[PDB]
Amino acid sequence: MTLDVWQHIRQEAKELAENEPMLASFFHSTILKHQNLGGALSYLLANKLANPIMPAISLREIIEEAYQSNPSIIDCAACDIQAVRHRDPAVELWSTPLLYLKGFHAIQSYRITHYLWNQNRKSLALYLQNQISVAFDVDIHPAAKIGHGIMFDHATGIVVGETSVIENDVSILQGVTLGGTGKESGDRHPKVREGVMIGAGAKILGNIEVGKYAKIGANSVVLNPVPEYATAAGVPARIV
Amino acid sequence: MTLDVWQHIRQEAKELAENEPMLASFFHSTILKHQNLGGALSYLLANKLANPIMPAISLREIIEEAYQSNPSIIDCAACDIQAVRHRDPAVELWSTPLLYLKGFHAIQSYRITHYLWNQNRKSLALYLQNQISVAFDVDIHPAAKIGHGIMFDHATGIVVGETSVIENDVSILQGVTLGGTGKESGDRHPKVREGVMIGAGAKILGNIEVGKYAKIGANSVVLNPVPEYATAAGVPARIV
Amino acid sequence: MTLDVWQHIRQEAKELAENEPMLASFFHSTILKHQNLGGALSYLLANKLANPIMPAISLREIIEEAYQSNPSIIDCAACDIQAVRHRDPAVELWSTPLLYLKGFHAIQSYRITHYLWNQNRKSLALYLQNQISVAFDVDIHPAAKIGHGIMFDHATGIVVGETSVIENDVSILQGVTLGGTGKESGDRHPKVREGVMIGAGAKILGNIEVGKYAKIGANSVVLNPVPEYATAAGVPARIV
Amino acid sequence: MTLDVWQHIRQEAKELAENEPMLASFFHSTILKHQNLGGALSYLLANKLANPIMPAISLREIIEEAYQSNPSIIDCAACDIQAVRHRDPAVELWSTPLLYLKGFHAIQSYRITHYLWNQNRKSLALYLQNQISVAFDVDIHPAAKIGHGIMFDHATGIVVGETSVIENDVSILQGVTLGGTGKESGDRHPKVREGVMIGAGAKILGNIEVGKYAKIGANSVVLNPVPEYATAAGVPARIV
Amino acid sequence: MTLDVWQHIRQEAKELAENEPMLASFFHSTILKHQNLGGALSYLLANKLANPIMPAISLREIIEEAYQSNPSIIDCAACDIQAVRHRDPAVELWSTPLLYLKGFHAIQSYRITHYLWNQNRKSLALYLQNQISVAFDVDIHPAAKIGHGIMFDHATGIVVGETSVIENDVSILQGVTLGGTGKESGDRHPKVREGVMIGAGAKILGNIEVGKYAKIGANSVVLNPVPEYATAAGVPARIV
Amino acid sequence: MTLDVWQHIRQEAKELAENEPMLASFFHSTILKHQNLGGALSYLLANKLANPIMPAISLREIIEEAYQSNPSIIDCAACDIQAVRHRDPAVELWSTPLLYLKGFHAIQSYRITHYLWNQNRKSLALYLQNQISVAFDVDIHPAAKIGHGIMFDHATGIVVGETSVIENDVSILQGVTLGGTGKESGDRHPKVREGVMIGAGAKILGNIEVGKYAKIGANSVVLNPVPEYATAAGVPARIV
Repeated sequence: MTLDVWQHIRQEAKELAENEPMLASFFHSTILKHQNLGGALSYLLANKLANPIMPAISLREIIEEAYQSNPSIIDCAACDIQAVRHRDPAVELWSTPLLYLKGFHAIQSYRITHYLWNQNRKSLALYLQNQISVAFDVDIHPAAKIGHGIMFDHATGIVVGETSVIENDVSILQGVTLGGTGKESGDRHPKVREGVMIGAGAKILGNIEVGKYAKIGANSVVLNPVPEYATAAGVPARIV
Repeated sequence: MTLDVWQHIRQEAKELAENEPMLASFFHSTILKHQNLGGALSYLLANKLANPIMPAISLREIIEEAYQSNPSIIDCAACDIQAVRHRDPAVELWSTPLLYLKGFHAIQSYRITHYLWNQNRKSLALYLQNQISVAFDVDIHPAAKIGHGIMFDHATGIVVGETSVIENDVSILQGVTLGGTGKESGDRHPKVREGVMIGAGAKILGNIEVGKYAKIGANSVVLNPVPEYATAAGVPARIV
Repeated sequence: MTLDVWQHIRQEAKELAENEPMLASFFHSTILKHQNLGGALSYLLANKLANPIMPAISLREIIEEAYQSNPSIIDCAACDIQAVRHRDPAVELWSTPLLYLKGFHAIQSYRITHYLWNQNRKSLALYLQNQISVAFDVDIHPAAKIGHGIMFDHATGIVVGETSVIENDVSILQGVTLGGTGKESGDRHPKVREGVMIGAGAKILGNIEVGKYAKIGANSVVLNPVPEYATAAGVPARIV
Repeated sequence: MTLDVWQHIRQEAKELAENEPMLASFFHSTILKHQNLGGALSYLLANKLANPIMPAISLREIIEEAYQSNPSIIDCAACDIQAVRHRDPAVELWSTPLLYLKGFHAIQSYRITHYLWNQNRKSLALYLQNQISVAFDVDIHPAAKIGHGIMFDHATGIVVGETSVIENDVSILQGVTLGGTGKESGDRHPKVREGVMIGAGAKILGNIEVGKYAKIGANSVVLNPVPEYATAAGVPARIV
Repeated sequence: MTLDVWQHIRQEAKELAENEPMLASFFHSTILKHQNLGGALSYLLANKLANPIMPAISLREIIEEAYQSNPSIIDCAACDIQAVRHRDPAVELWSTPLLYLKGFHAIQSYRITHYLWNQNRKSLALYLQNQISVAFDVDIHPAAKIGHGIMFDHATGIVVGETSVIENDVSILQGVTLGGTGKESGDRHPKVREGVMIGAGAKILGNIEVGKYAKIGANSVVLNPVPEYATAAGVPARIV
Repeated sequence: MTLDVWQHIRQEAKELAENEPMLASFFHSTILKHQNLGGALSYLLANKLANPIMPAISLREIIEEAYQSNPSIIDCAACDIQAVRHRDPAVELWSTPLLYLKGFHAIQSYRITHYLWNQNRKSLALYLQNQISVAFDVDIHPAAKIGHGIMFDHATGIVVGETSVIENDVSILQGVTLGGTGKESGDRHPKVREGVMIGAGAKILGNIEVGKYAKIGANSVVLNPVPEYATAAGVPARIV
C-alpha cells in the first residue's frame, strides 16, 4: 500500500541504525525523524537536488507544496519502492530504494516536475528537470506521462521525451533513450506499455508502440512498433 | 550579435521572475544583476563547477580572466544559444540554453579549458575538463577543436577526444563518443564537418571524416568516412 | 611500490603548484600537506563524495578506518595510477590520475565499498556504492571482484554487476555494462579476464567468460563466451 | 496587526529589490516568495542559525512546528518590528528589523526556544539558545519570560538569566547582563518592568525590581531595586 | 576522570536521542558514533571553527594530531566539563558543556592553539586564536597559561592576554579582559590565581596578582594586586 | 606605498607557506594567487561575510565594484596594516592584520559600506553593516566617518554610531561604544580626534569632543568633552 511501506521503512531504519553506528545520524535524518513518507522523501530530494544558487531549504518548500496539492505522488513513490523491491531480487530492504537508488530518486523528482508542468509552472519544471539530470543523470521531460511500479535500474543516461508515455510496471536500464526520429513537433515519442522491460543502451525513437510485456534487447534501436510479449533486438531492431 | 542575445535574455528573465515567485531569486542571481552575458555565464559556470576544494569564488576569477583575454568566447556562447533555439522547436526562450541545459554548459566550460590549453596552462585545463565531466557528465578534451552554433542535446555520456574537430552547426545527442581505435598518439579522432547531426549513443572512432550535413544513426559505430549529406547507420555503420 | 609513486606525486605537485598559482592551494590541500597516499586519497574521495547529508568530515573517517584495516587498498590505488599512466600516452604525470580522473576515483571508492561488504557492513557499502554513482556516474556493486592496474577511461555510464569479476590490467570505457540476462539470483554476471579492453558502450550480459586479452568493439552486445585474445564485435557480437 | 506589518514589508520589498539589483535575489528569497510573516521569519532564522551539523533545512522544520503549535510567537515578532521602527528614528522601513538586526533575530529565536522549554523539550531549547549565542551573540535562557515591543539594539553581548523577566516595550543595548549575584538556585534574576531602557554595558544582578519606565545609565552595576520612572547610574548604581 | 565522564556522556546521549527525535542525528554525529571523548570533541570543534577557506575536514586533521601528540588536552577537557557541572547549578547533564557551551568550546580550542604555539607552529596558532574569536567571540592569545576546572560562562567578549595566567577552578563571566596597561612588551597581564571568580564586564589590567579565591565585582577595573579571598569592586577597583 | 605593503605581504606569505604545510593552501588562496591587495582583501572579506543566502561569490563582485570606483579604500587598508604593525609590538608580520585580525576585517568591511552609503545604496550598506556585526561582532553605522591608521584591537563588542567621527591613528579596544545619550536624531555621537586611545569597555556618549591624543580608561562612561592629551577615567569619567 503506502502507510505500511512507511512503517516497514521506519522499522528497518531503526535496525539499520542499531547495526551501523557510522550511519545512525543518516537514518535519523532521512527517515526516523519524519512522520510520513512524504516528509522523508522531500527531505531527501531537496538535499540531493540542492546547489549553491538554489539551496535545499528553498527546494523543500517547493516539493512539500506539490505533496500537499497532490498526495497521489507519494502513493506512486510507495508503489515504486514495492516494484524495485519485488523486481530486483538483489534488493531485500524496503528502505533501499528510498535511500540509495538514484533511478528511484529521479522518478520521484520527475513526478514533482510533472505536477508543476500540469500546473503551467514551466520554468520551475524545467529548472528541476535539468537539476534532476545533474544530480541523477536522468533527463525526463516534465510532460511525459509515467505510471507507477516503475524501476529505473542503475539509471545513468536515461533520457525521456516530452511526449513519451510509460505505463505501469515498466523497467528501464541505464542508457536508454525514449526519443524522437526528427519530426520537430507533435506526438513524436514512444508509447511504452505496461510490463515492458528495456535493456541497457536501447534507443527507442518515434511515436511508436512498445506492446505490453515486450522485451527490448540491449543497444537495440527500435524504430518500428513492437508486438506485445515479443522480444525485439538488433540495429535497427527486429523481432527475434 | 552577442549584445542582442543578452537583451532578449534579460527581458525574458524579468517576466519569468514575474510569473514565478519561487524562482525569482534565481533569475535575479543568474541574470538580472549582471550587466552582460559574460558576467552571467561566469556566475553560472563557477557555481555549477564549484566543489569543496575549489569553490565558486575561486573558479569565477579563472573564468573571468579567460573572457577578458579572449572576448570571442562569449560570442560563441551567444551563437550556441541561437543554435539550440533555432534547432529545437521545444526551446522558445533565449534564456533556456543558458540557465538550464547542461550540454550548453559543458560546451561553454570547455571553451575556457581550450583557451587555457592553448596558453599552456594545462593543469588548470585538466582540472576544469574533469570537473566538467563530474558536473555535466560530458568529457571534452581541452585540445578538441570546436566551432560554434553547437548543440549537445541532453548531453549525458558525451565523450570527445583530444584530436577531434567539430565545425559549426553540429548537433550531438547523449551517449556519443568521438574517439579512437587505439593508435595511442597523433591524429586519431574524428573530423565532424558542418551541419552534421549525430544520433544518440553513436560511437565514431578514428581520424576519419564525417561529412557536412551527414546524418549518423543512433548506436551506430562509425569506423569509416561518411560522405557529405549521407546517412550512416548500423554496427558497423554502412551508408544507408 | 607505493612510496615511490607517492614520491613522484609530491615532486610533481611542487612543480605543478609553481607553474599555476591559481591552482597552488589545490595541489597543497590535495597533495603536499599529506604524508602518504592514503591521506591524499582519503581527503580527495571524502571531498568528492561529500553531500549535505553526509559531509566530507564524516566520510573521511570511514575511508581512513578502511585504509587502516587494510593498508593494501592504497597499494592497489598506486597500481591503478601506474596503469592509467602507461596505458594512455596522454597521461604523462603520476599525479594526474589521482587528482582528476573520475574513473580512477570511482574505482578506489569502490575498493572501500568492497572492504565494507566483506566486513558485513552493507548498509554503508550500499550508501557509498550509490554516492559513487551520483558523484562519478559509475555504478559498481560492492560485491564485484576487481583486481589492480585497472583503467576506467572517461567512465561515464559504467555499471558493474554484483557477481562480476574484473581481473588485472583491464581497461573499460564509457557506457559499458557488465550485467545479467535476467536470471534473478546467483552467478549471473561477466567474468572479465586479465588484459581485456572493452570499447565504448558495449554491454556484456550473463555469467560468461571474456578471455584474457580479448577486445570488445564499441556498442557490442556480448551474450556468448569470448575466446582469449579474440576480438568480438556486433549486436549481438560475433568472434571477429 | 501581523497582516498589516506583513503587507508593508512586502511592499517595501518590491521597491527595495527594484532599487538595488545586487540585492534583489536576497529580497526575493527572504520576503517576496513567502505568503506570510512566519514563512519569511522561519527562512531567515533557519538560514542564520544553520551550521554543518544542523543545516537550514533541519532547523526550519522545527521553527515551523513551533509557529504552528503557537501562532502567537509570530504576532510578537510583528509587534517587535513595530517597536524598533518606532523607538529607533533611524529605522524607517518595517522590513529593516526583520532582515538585518541581529537583536531582533535573537529575540524571535529565543521565542522559539521559550515555547520548546515550556513543552519540556529542553535539549532542543538548549541547542538553540546556544546557537543563537553563536550566531547573534545574545545569550538568553529559554526559561526567561520576555514580552513584546522589545528592542535589543546592536545587541552584541546581551545575556539574560534563567529567572529574568522583561515586560513590554523595554530597550536593551549591547553588553548588558541581567544576571545573578551568586544564590545558585531559585528566583535570582532581575524583574525588568515595562518601558525600561537599559544603556550599554550595564550589569543588573539579583532578584530585584527595575521599575516601570526606569532608565539605567551605561556601565552601571545595579544591585538594588529601581523605583519607577527613576534613573540609576554608577558603579554600583544609585538613583540619580 | 576522562573515561568515566565519557561513559556518562555516551549514556545521556543515547537517552537524549530517544527523547528528542528531531535531535537524534545531532547526538549520533556529535557523540554516539565516536569511540572516545577526543573523537567527539574534535568533530565538534572542527565543525564549529570551519569556514569556506579552511573547511572542517582540514581542521579536524590538525586537532587530532594535537590530541595524539598530547592526550592530556582531552583530560583537561573532561575536568572542565566536570567544573561547569558542579559550578553551574543550572546544568544537570555532563553532555551539555561539551555540546552547547561556547565558552567550554572556546577554552578547548585554545588548548590546541597553546599546544601549536609551544611547538612554535605560530601561524596555525594565530589562525585558530582568531577563528576562535570569530566563532565563539572569545579571544585568548595562544601563549596564555590556563589550567583546568575552568568555566567561561556565557563568554561573549572575554579577551585574554599573551602573558596571562589563569590557574585551576577559575570562573570568568562574559565581557572580561585580562589585559595590559600599556608597557608594550614583557610580562604584562594578570596572574589569576586558583579559585578566582571574575564578574561580568570586569577589566583586569596589568601584571598584577588576583589572589586565590578572590571575587571581582561586575564592571570593576582591577589595576592593583588583589588579596586572596577578598572582594574587589569599582572603577577603579578597591577591596569590598 | 600600498604596493610595498603588498610586496612585503607576498614575501612573508611565501615563507609562511613553506613553514606550515597545513596552512599552505590558505596562504595561497588568500594571498599568493592575487596580484594586488585589492584582490586579496576582497577575496578575504567576501568569504568571511558569506552566508547561505548571500554567498562569497555574490559579495566579492560587490566589493570589487567598490574598489574599482574608489581605489583609495585599498590605500586606507595598507595604512591600517602599518598602524597595527607598530602600535602592536606583538605584531611583526605585515600579513597578520590582513589575514587574522577581525577588527581590521571589520574596519575594511565598514569602508565598503561607507562608499555604498555616500552613493545612496543604503540597503546594500545596511545588509553589510549587519553582516559585519554577525561576522566580526563589530557594529559600525555606514555613515560614521572613519579615517586611517586605525586599530580596533580584539574588537568584540565595538559599536560605532551614525554621526561618530574617528580621525587617524586612533586605537579602540573591545567593548567600547561611541554612542548617544538619547537625542533620537541629528549630530549625536562622539568626535574622536587623532591619536586617541580608548580602553576596553568604555562607553563615550553624545556629540562630544575627545581631544587628540587623549587616553580613555577601561569601562569609563564619557559624558563630557575630553581635552587634548588628557586622560579620563571613571563612571562618569573625570579628568585624571
